[PDB]
Amino acid sequence: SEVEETEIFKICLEYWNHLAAELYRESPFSTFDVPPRRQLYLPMLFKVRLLMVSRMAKPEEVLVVENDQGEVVREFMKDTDSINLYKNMRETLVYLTHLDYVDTERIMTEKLHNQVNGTEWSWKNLNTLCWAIGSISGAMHEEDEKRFLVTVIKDLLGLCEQKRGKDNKAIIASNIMYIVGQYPRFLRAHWKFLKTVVNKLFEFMHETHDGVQDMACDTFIKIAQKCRRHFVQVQVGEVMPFIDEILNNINTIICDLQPQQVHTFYEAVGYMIGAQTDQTVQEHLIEKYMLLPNQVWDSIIQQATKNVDILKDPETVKQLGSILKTNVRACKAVGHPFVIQLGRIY
Amino acid sequence: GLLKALRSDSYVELSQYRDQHFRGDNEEQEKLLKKSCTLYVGNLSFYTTEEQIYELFSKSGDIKKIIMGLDKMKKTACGFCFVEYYSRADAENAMRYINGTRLDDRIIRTDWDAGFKEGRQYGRGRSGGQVRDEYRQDYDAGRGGYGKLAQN
Amino acid sequence: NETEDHLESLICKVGEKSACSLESNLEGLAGVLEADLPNYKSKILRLLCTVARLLPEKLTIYTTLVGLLNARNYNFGGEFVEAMIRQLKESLKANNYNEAVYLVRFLSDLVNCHVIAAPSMVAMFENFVSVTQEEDVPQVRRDWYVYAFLSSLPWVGKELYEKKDAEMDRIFANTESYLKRRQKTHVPMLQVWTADKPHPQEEYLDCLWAQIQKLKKDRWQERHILRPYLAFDSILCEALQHNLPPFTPPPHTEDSVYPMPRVIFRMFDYTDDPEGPVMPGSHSVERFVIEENLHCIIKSHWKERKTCAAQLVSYPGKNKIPLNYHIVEVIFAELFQLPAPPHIDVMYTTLLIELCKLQPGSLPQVLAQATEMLYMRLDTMNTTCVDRFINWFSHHLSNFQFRWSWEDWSDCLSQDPESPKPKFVREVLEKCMRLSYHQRILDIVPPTFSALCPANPTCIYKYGDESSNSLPGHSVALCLAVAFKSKATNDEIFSILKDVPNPNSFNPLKIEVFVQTLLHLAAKSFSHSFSALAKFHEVFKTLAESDEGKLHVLRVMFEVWRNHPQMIAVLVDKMIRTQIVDCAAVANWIFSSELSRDFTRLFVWEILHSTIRKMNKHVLKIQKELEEAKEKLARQHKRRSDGVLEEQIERLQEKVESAQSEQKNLFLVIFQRFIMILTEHLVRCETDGTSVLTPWYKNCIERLQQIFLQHHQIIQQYMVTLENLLFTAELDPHILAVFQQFCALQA
Amino acid sequence: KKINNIWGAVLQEQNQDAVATELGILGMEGTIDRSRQSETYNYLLAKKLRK
Ligand SMILES: *O[C@H]1[C@@H](O)[C@H](n2cnc3c(N)ncnc32)O[C@@H]1COP(=O)(O)OP(=O)(O)OP(=O)(O)OC[C@H]1O[C@@H](n2c[n+](C)c3c(=O)[nH]c(N)nc32)[C@H](O)[C@@H]1O
Repeated sequence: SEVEETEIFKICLEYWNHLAAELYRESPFSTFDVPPRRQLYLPMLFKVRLLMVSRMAKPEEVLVVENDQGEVVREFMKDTDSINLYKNMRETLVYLTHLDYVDTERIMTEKLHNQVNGTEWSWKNLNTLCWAIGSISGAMHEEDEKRFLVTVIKDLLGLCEQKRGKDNKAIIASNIMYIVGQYPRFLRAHWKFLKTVVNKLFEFMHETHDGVQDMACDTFIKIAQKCRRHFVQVQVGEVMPFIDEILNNINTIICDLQPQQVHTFYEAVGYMIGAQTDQTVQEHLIEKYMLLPNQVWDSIIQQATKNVDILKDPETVKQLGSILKTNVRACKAVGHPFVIQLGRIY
Repeated sequence: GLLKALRSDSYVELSQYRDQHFRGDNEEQEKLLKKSCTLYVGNLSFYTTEEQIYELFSKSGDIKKIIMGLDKMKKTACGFCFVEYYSRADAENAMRYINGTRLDDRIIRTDWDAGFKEGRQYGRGRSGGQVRDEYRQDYDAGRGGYGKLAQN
Repeated sequence: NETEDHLESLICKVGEKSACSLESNLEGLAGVLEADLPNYKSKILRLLCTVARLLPEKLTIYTTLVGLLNARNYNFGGEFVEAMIRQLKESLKANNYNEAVYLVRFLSDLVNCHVIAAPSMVAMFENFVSVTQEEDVPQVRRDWYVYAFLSSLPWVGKELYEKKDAEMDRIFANTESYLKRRQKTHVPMLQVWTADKPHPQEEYLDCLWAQIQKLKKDRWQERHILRPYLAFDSILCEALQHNLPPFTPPPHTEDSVYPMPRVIFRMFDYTDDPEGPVMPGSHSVERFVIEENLHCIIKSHWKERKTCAAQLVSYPGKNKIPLNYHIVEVIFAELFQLPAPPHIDVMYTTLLIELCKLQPGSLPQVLAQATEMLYMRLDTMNTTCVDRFINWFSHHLSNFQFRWSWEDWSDCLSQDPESPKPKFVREVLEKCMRLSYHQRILDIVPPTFSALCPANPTCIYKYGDESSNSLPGHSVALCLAVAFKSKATNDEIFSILKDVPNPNSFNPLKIEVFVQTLLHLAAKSFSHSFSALAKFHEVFKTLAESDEGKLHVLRVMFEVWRNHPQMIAVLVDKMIRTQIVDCAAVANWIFSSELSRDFTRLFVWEILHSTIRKMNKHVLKIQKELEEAKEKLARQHKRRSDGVLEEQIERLQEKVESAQSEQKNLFLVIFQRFIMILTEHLVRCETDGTSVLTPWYKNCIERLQQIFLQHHQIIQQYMVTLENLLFTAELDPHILAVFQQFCALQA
Repeated sequence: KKINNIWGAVLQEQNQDAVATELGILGMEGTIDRSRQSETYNYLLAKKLRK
């Protein structure tokens, strides 16, 4: 399993997955008398856990593709060989954690300690450790998960403070955002942490360092999808729901984002909006939500009515394409209640 | 003889804060701080009454005076105060044991004060509150909300 | 002298957690000291003496070091023994008996390190126990010498008994004979609990004797003390021993002050931690050593709460113990120690918070268990300790979002309101409201506890309603309100008040209307009330210029602010400070029939103790000023080698005499009123055939005891007056018992 | 015997709040002094904005 070969590791991981699944099926409970087979295999289950944590595969694949018209687009691959590898590793590690979570937590804590003290410090090792931490989301009880995640986030913040340089800080911050975005239950439980995370993402959205804006938008859309219901209701200590706060300052949040990042932000906000059960409040939110695209749309329509030749101006066509992309993303996020917006421009 | 280790008093040492409006050099301000009986208390909720401060800080000794910090324009509480004791020992005890504890569920901070003067109870921020309040970007329900420079 | 600082740092560094083992660090330090010995010999001796005196917790770590040095240099060991004996003599001369016991323990341990011959130590302890045979000396002297003998046994007892068995048996017989005839009058005054179950609060010497007897039964074998020198048994066997010169204890002089007797705080037993390591028993030397070391650690790092907590959690022991329980018990023993805690009370609250933060997994749960145990044992708890418990618990809840399992205390709802449990709950809720607002306290507790919640701190005005039109002075009260609202000066207020009808130089109605109006109009905040008092200082002085005037001012102020005890306290303090009233007036008001219903409440005694503290501080300040003036005059006379200076000194001396007279009169008045009320209650109970022991009687007698305990040093000066005039043999035995216990405290 | 974890739960919540506060002042440009403890605020960003 230590060989740096993808196919050999895939065979070994197939065996490890089979073993973990069999042991879990025998008895899913954690550390009554230990099951016979688990008793036989106990001496090396921690070695398997260490292997899983030390060689975790990248959770997602991102590809830059040129469209038919020449548009450069970032796309997520759905079901490839590498994604399947990550899924198998995650399933194995989840089974092992279900067998006992103390050992997995100990291994993760040791890896994080070695990252902090500098003995095993590197971007690759930190990324692998954070992927391993994220993969086991939901495998442990809520209280143990909360304690473990609080400790991990505190240690990661300390590491970010201690490390010097823009690149190291960016890597550590991206890792923290990835970890918090992988534990929606944690954010749902604590409103202050969720609001702090979202405000940090908005702050990062103005960061021009390469990859920070994309990471912020991806984390924001992930949190919005998973914790949509917490942006429309009124939270303790708040005067208005967070959706109104975001919509009021939407112009200042996306002033630095690129058009694709703006489309992602609009999709996330639409996911948040779609959770509003009340019809009237939802309609008002939708109207307030498309205001910025609608202003440009109306200006372009009036210009065209005055003179259709404006539709031959390349800049007007780019603006129309951007507006329609925003509308498509908003429709995807919102769903049926988006009809009104469509009815406004159809 | 005495042991240096047993003499450690890190909790009553001068902080890095120096009042920029003090009419004197750094040496004079440090000299006044070294023998001061007054403590600046910060990170208070805007709804913290002077009675609660009295109750909390009377645990360290007898309180001589409490001067609540106020908005320069609005003249309302802006989350800080000054507590002057009768003796330096009580101020030292407050710095040792009241510093870093909770008042209205907020970790309050105590610092040595070179001495109260008229007009020092007003915030020095542009909006009339404390400079930190206008310079902070987080949300604080106990301190009004977002920073005055941000304001949502 | 960077070399001296480096040597001091090296000596103080040993014993702290480090990568290398303790033995390796000790050997390296001994080698370095030997290498640098010829030059900095005196500095090294002084540093070793200092650490022996000031770091008892590391006792065995340093004795071993000396032994190693003694192995390489006989002369150095002899000189160190001589220096230690000289330091012990100085400490005994200076009345520093705690440092003396630390030095005695250090020498006893040095006996184990083959630095001191056992016969010399046995002779020294024979002298220590012979001190008990003296005549016409106070029992505290004999008690301390016996305690210094016994408390060193955990370290050197095996060696002393295996070397000199007959001498040790003789010394033990003498000690037992002395202990059998000791006086135990001070015990009830110093007991946190008077209930024998589940943990008797035993006298410290009796507890030490029982522990030493248990150690003797167990072949002088103990399983807690760390003994690093054993690892150097080969090296220390070849070292030559020294003989202590015959030690003569200093004779008892008139100006000799001895430590007060103690009672051992005990609340935990092994059954309280069934899952962890077995807790040493109450009568085990391991418990004594653990508590002593933890107390010493707290004493060494009291200023730094974080360092103190780190030292407490990392406390090393030979065998695993339930360390969290021991730490909690030691902290609560210090907090509840009578007469007074070793340090300020808030320090203990902050230290407990730091410990909870450092060990969040286990320490908070142990603290909650300890709080529940303390609550369940409130029936016999001492009132002083109950007040400390209330203050700590309210301050702690203030730091933990006021979260508590109030339902577990539901029994307090079914008891008489004056019972210790409902009374404790009410006081805790009042103190919590003092740190918050009324609505928060109403919210946090269950609805079934609503009856025990504090009342709204709202002012009461006699001239606010319409039905008061018939009340005397109503028109004058309205005129005064208008005048105050219009910023009327002192002359206008006097002119307005001149129309008040006198019922008969002291007008009760005039004071009533003025005080009520002024307090009602300034009821917004404490600062407003202080400003109002300062502005109308002349009116207050002119009106309440007599004793009856001051009493009526206090009565009216209480009537206005009956529902805001904190306001009453601050107002009384400010009035005393600005001289509106005097300590005698406050003392008389405390015992007045108007405060009879609030007599047992905490704020009354808080006010009384604040007044006494203010009087003491005033006397101390005046004495310090006189001493400074005398020193300045002496310095001026010496430099020159005056009449105005002599007159100033005379005026200061008579001011000192007046302040002392006022302090003595205050204490005399307090004692007189206490005796009067207690005698009245006792006579009534005897006449009606009622049990003397009632909640009111318990509170009153324990408050008299608290008065004696808090200011025992000052009250000692008035011993002749108290014995001759107030606490006479004719007094009822119940009251006289408190005075007898106070006398026995230092006799 | 049951264990009373009320203060343990409160302390866990307070630790979570402290971690959230630490995350709030998280940055990627420079180091912010912690000499003011609970009164710490981003003064470098404030200076940048004021300019
Ligand atoms: O540039 C400003 C501020 O951003 C900068 N600053 C802020 N934080 C730091 C740190 N950590 N290191 C270096 N520089 C920093 O300093 C400039 C002034 O900011 P600040 O000192 O926070 O404001 P200031 O204290 O001058 O105004 P304000 O707080 O409104 O004063 C009102 C009143 O309170 C007294 N006071 C405030 N503070 C924070 C005090 C303190 O820490 N200690 C004492 N004794 N008094 C304090 C003010 O002096 C006034 O009396």
